[PDB]
Amino acid sequence: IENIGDGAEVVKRTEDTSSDKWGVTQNIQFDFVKDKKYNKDALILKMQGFINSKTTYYNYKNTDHIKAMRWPFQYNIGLKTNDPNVDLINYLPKNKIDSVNVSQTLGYNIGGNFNSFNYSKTISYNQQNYISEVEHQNSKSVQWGIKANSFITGKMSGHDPNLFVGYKPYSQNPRDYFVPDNELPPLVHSGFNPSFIATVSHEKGSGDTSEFEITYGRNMDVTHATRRTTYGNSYLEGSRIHNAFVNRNYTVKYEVNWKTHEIKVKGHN
Amino acid sequence: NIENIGDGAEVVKRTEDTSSDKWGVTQNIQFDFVKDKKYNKDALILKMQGFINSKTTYYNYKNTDHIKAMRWPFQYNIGLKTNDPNVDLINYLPKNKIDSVNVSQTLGYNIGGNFNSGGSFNYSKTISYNQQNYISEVEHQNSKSVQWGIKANSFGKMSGHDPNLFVGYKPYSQNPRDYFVPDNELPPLVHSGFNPSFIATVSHEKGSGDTSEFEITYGRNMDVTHATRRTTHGNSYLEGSRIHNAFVNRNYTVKYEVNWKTHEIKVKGHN
Amino acid sequence: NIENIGAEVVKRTEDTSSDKWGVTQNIQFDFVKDKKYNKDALILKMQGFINSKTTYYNYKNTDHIKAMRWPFQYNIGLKTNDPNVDLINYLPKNKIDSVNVSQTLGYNIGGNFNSSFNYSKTISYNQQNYISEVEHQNSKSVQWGIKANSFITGKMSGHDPNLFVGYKPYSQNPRDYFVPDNELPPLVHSGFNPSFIATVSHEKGSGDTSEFEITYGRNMDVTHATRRTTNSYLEGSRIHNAFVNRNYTVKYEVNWKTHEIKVKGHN
Amino acid sequence: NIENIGDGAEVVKRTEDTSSDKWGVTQNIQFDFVKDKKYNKDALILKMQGFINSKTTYYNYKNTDHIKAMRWPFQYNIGLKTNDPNVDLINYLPKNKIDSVNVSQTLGYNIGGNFNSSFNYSKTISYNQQNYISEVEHQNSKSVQWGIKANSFKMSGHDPNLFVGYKPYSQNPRDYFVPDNELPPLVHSGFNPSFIATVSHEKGSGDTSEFEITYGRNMDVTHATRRTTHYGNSYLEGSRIHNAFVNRNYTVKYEVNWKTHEIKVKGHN
Repeated sequence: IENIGDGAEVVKRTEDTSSDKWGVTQNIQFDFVKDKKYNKDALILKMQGFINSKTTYYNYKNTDHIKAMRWPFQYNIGLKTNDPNVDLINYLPKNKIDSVNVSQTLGYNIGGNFNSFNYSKTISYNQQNYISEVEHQNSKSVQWGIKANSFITGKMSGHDPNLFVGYKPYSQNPRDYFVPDNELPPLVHSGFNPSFIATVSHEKGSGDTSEFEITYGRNMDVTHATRRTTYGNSYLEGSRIHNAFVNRNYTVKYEVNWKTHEIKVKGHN
Repeated sequence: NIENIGDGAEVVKRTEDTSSDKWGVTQNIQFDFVKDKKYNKDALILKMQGFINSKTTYYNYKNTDHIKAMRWPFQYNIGLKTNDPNVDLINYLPKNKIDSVNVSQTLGYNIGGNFNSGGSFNYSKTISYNQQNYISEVEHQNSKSVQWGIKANSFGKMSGHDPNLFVGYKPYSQNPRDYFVPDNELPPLVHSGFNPSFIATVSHEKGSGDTSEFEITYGRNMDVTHATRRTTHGNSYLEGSRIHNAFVNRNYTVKYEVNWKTHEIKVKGHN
Repeated sequence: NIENIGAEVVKRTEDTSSDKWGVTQNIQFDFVKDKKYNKDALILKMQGFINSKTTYYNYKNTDHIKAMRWPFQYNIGLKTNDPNVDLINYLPKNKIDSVNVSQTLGYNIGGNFNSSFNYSKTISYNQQNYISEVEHQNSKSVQWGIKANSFITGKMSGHDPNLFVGYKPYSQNPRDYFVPDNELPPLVHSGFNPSFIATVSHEKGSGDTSEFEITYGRNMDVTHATRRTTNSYLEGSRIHNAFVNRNYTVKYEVNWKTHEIKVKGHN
Repeated sequence: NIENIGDGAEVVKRTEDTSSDKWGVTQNIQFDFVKDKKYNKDALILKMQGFINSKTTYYNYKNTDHIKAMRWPFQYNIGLKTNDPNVDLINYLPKNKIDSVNVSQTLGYNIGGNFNSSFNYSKTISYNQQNYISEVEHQNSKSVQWGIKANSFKMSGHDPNLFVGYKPYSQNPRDYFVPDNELPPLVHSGFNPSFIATVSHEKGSGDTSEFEITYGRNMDVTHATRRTTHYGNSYLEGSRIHNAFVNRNYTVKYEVNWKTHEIKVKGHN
């Protein structure tokens, strides 16, 4: 509990949920804004945690010269509620952004005014080579996509068939058919450390509970590197299956109590 | 009537005019549906006009001849609401607190579901109303509604809360009207009524249902000013006292059902 | 002209035009008077009009090459030299290509600007086919560029050599060598009606006066349409940035004490 | 020393340590120049550390034996400013009102002139302020001044009886006030500042800028007066002289060279 002014106060709550099935950890912060001078209950949701890239390398069937790399072309971050009295009033990042680092602040001033300060929260996350953009949003939900944008190798786009293709056509090790980790962005060799914010208002006295579903996941692409022999000189050529495995998402359902400020994990997949 | 607004987009127009003697309110509503093959949702621009009688009255206080009353509209209410979860409020005018004698704004629409307020627009809609001595501001709003309040603001200078506001000059008259200032000294919103001109724009997710109910409310909050005769140690004068928010939400509410496919408008009911 | 918002906003205004540059600067100076704010605040709403000055003419003494000089970009800038003044906000802040640009600046007692308020100021302008973006800004200035962006003819960028090229290769009228007005966006056939905001703070008591220079202008491109005989037709070439910074600058002096505005000069 | 933080970006480090026996304060400043071709401005991150003695003293009131005094630091002052018009203050930490016992935050930098409050370069602050509260008292494009004042001890830092002792007949003024073991470090010892401010400078506009850094205190005086309900039964009552000694500060002027990176101490008071 933090006093941020006369009559104003922020009740803070948190929840940590992880899944070995999806390779994801959801660290959610629930900051309730109790302000006598605000005609609505307000909750600031800061969504952090980790989404494993689950990048995998493997031989293609029983061949010797075709090997594969399954990697995250896009990371999914989503928040929604079905509570009729709940409205999504702001979210960060709001616009398309490609900065290696995404740092933004949300400010709050007594009287019920947010500025996307008596209280303030911030988000900070890296997306090297990737780009963030809200794919969908309305009064009940917001969905972000953080996808493969541009790579420096010349320069390559996230759709280039030869993206990530390696330099050892004769190696029998699948990992060698693709570029080494030191040449890959963190979102590919390790994963994504999301930092997002969503503020929702709730009509005072319309009901003590609201359920929010927060989804973290990824869409995987498959890059096949095939050995081509010239002069005898050999090299690897890439081909791709785009959106090979989409929406591999971890979803958690949280029920918040506006009166008591209790947080309850209703379920997850 | 249907209007071509360019680029395979059009606007279907509908209007409903409902009046209530009980409330002394006339709701003249315009329904403009925006059909844009380039906008992934249905859209409707609602323009709310009509009239709300001030219903200002004067009367004597019980069993006395030196205390008289003026019951008048301290605030006019204009509200729009819907319970359709498939509908989201896009915009509304006026959006911010505004005290100018005349409120004139424009709603513009550009292909692609682009609405803006404050020949470049594919379609436009305007609002215009007077509120001399009053001030407009949104009382409450969310994804499903918007409520405006047009209240007594400033009238030497006097605020809408000054207890001596409107106190007259005839302390010996038996006519309650003589205890308050003459009509020529009252702004139109007090001696006659209010001529609202508001707009709200909403979107509707397609294929989610062909119907939505919208509840539009027009009304007033009345204050009572009591003028009491006072006499010095021989001349007499009147002194005011107030019962603020004496009669709140004296409103006329009409429930309109809209059909997003046929663009039919039906009055489901009213109070 | 004073609005009560224990705080108030003192409103002032100036209108200055130039037949030399074909510009009218309509500036609103809203002084924020709030005891709970440790600084003087001035909200500048910059409106007016910048004539497009689009012109059509023959190229030298030929009869088959005609030209169109038009505004590739409109310039809007604000700057102050007063070291006690800081530009604290401005709208629009980010790059935007919306046909219409409308935003609001909210103010709440205590020196809280949201780029429900005690006072608000809004901006609204149309820029069909053009795009707005801040080219430079610091604590003392801010400069906007509203340039030719994308056009639906197919589609052409603001840099396409054939943009605006007409349909009448044999007409002797230079206007006919280019598309008619109905096919032209307002920023080309008429001009620009700016609506920009900038809020500046001034250190209390450090000096009763501050000078602000506001610049409205345009950068002009020239498109030459040359008749080519195949049925004949017109082909376009371009001199980009043919006439840059044709700007009208007006210097305004403000008095934080009396709220008196003075036009100290202009070009 | 010099450090590489990325392609075409490095950080030049310089330090200065100046003390004043008179003011009882030491300024340990860190000057990190950020050189990045991907950034069109000269940047400097200043980390201000050192020590400010509380200079807490105890004494008797003139010609009396029942009124004694405690002169202590109600607030510590930390400030930085410059007169160079080519310099703009871009960030400072801590930025918002904060009362946590410890204050730890980080300033992250990313190539291209990107500051965050994961990074090509990083700088952090950490200081304790038990019983006190930090807040920026004034700031603009040329300066920032922090105030670290007495907040809560249960009574406020404005309570006239704050620190009043228990020995109403002792002849030692120290005995008229609570013992050190009952006082927070910022009162009986001093303050260990840890603040950061980042400024920019338009390249080629000048090679030098003068920066004045200020460390000091605002002292309050608490007078404890013996009160006697009846012969032999007494206690001490406090009264305050708030803002008794304001701006008891040690100000040093540092001239930095944006090209050569040399730091010069032009002077101090």
